[PDB]
Amino acid sequence: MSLLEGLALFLLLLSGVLVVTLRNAIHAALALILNFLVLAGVYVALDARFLGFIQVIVYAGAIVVLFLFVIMLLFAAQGEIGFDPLVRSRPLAALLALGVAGILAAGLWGLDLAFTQDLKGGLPQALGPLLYGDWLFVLLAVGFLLMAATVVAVALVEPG
Amino acid sequence: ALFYGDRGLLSGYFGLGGAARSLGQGLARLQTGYLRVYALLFVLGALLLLGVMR
Amino acid sequence: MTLAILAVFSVALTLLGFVLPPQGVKRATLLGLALALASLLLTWGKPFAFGPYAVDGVSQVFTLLALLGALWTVGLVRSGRFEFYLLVLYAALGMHLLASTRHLLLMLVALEALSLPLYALATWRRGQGLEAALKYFLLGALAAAFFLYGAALFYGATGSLVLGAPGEGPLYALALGLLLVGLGFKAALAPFHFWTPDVYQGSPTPVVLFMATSVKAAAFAALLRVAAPPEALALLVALSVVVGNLAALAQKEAKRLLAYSSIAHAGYMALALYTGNAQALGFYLLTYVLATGLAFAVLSQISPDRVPLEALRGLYRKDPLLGLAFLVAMLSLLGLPPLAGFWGKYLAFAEAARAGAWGVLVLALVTSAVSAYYYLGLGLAVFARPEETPFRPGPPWARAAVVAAGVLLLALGLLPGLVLPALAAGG
Amino acid sequence: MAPIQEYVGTLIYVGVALFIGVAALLVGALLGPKKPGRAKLMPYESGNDPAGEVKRFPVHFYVVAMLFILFDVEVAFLWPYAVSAGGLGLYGFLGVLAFTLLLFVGFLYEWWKGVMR
Amino acid sequence: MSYLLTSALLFALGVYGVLTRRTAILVFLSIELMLNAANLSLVGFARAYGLDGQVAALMVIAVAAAEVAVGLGLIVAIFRHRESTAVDDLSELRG
Repeated sequence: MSLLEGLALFLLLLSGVLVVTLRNAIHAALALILNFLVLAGVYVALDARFLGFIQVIVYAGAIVVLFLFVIMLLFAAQGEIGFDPLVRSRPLAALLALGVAGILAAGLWGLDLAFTQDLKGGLPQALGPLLYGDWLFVLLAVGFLLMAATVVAVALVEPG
Repeated sequence: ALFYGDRGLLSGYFGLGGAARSLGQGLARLQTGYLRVYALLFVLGALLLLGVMR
Repeated sequence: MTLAILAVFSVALTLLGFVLPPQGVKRATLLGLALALASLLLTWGKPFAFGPYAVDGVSQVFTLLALLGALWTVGLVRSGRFEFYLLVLYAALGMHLLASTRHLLLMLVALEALSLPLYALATWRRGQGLEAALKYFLLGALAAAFFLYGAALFYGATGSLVLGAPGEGPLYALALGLLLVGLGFKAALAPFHFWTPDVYQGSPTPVVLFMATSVKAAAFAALLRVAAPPEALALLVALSVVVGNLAALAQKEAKRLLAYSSIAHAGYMALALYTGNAQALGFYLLTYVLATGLAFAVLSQISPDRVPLEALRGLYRKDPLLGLAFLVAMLSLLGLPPLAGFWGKYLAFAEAARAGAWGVLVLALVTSAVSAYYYLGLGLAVFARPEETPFRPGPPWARAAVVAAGVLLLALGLLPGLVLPALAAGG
Repeated sequence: MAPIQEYVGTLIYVGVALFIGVAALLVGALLGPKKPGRAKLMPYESGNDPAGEVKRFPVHFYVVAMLFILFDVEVAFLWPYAVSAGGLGLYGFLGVLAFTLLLFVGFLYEWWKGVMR
Repeated sequence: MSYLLTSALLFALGVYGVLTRRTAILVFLSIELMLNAANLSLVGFARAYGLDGQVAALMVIAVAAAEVAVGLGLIVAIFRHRESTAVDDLSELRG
């Protein structure tokens, strides 16, 4: 494992650093696309194949285009526009970031359990019966959310 | 002298009233209208909560 | 069902709204809610599952409230697009759903369903009201990530995704802490309170009504299903009750004052959560909802925009009944007996003392005396020399509502033993 | 599960493709003489830019994009039903139809209101 | 097990993001990285307790997407007319 494992997790984290450090919206957003690929790979590796493919299709194929369209639409040549009293607050921000990992890290050495179940590879065959089985309600909730989103979104943008 | 004394006392309690007004706008000063400030306080606060919880 | 009416009307009305005139959609949507209310009453106390959706004692009580608030706010506004009702309708459904579940994913989906249309409703395009909107969305979206992260570690500590299953060592402790954060922010328990001062100022008055009733109800509803650690609660309350009440002295813009107030009341309510109750909060929020509902109707009748403190003064001249109403309200939120506000406080406090947490309960009470500065700061200001400012008196529509609220308020003051019997937590 | 054998193999394919791509690009890049100008450097014919660096573009592009994201989530979900669909019976069909009508209600609204502004 | 630690790290990074940025859209972008941190965590545990954590994850995606759409939409409509996206140049509502 840890030969290959290292590679993927290093890449993932490294990519993570890039998307929150770098200057300029486009390079930034684009890094997040490399991120979601890696993450997609990691899904596949963990016997969730279906979820993997949806990761690429939605989150990295639909969503980020929308991002890119917004940052093109309204331009973005600085990830650091203006100068304003916020400057010292860069180190307290970086401090707290460590903290929020620290407490969560602590927690995870606090229940350590077996990784040992099957999953069928996650293929959409075997997810189907559950999804429209007893999760059918949750689903219809989803469906309502999307519709609400569309209508809301319109009302914000177009006058009308 | 004791009468005057009582006036003085009355103003000393009013004084505490003055502290509370003061404090209050001190705490009001924690607002800034800067969004990134509001974000910092947030994460601090929630982290603090999880700390206390253990 | 209740769900049945909301969902059906909402979807059908969506497309329908093209044909009808905007007044007609206000008429439609009023009817819809009211029908939803009808269906609530006539099915009371029969707990009914049909899925993860699960109507119980809690659900019934709080969605009564949520629907209440929603009826009111839809009343007052005249729009220029049918949509500024449509989105509210949606939002009501979202809050209904929030209460009537116990499964974490429904809770997430519900959280977006209630929060999304709220962001858009913060816009009558008033320049402040965009600044407001943005803050709320970004802070909201931050909490989205937190509550979602919370759920993910919860699934780790326990096989269930539903709330209920033993609970463990550290991880379970951890997971439960991050969930209180999300929910906390929506009910404005400090120190997540930060948006509540800006958004309440920025948003147009009727909308703020809706937030100050419905979101508090809804938020608490779901909060109750969380078996919150007694330490967490104690922290929250202290911060809420101190920062809330002290800072509120400094303010002098009416809505923003009421915003700070609405932190404090969340702070007192969160005491009830200790042993957990649904009778205590049922009553409490009943008195709170009425009072705030009344109060903000009155503020609307003043003016649609930022109400300087002085603008209140002379309300009794302008109309006597309305002026008195607002008084009764203000005393009720201070909790001067025999008003219902007192009972609401008392029941909550009683659960704290059973739980044995003494210190908190003392602190709460001391600063609850502080609260009288600004509450009387409004309530008496009413009677003084009449101001020369914008006002209007509204129809008999509004008069009836406001004055109904104020009589209904003090009615429950004297006879709390009416409602309390049947705010049962089991049916 | 499903064999891992071909997924590694996928990555193989990608590795081939990228190589041949980049190889070609380095061939192209190195050969052909260099000599800068004064109007090769400063962009296209008439104006500095041949849109002359106008600010902001229609919201149309936002609308189209936004539509596409939500509805792509629609598609995502209808695949699990699509594969195994005979297993779920009539109750299946009723579930799917329900979901679909909600998203189609969305569709008709944003359609009657305008994709065009 | 590695993965579940990694997930917390990506969450941490996103936070560092959320606090630093001075362009509003990139704040929102940072939020999305945190959200995928979540889905990783959930999925990691899905391997432990078998198969509901998948269906879970998918629902999260849909919600996230919904909140993206509406949120960027909001960002657009606010600053189409404004010519700078400077977040801390919105400050009149203040205590």
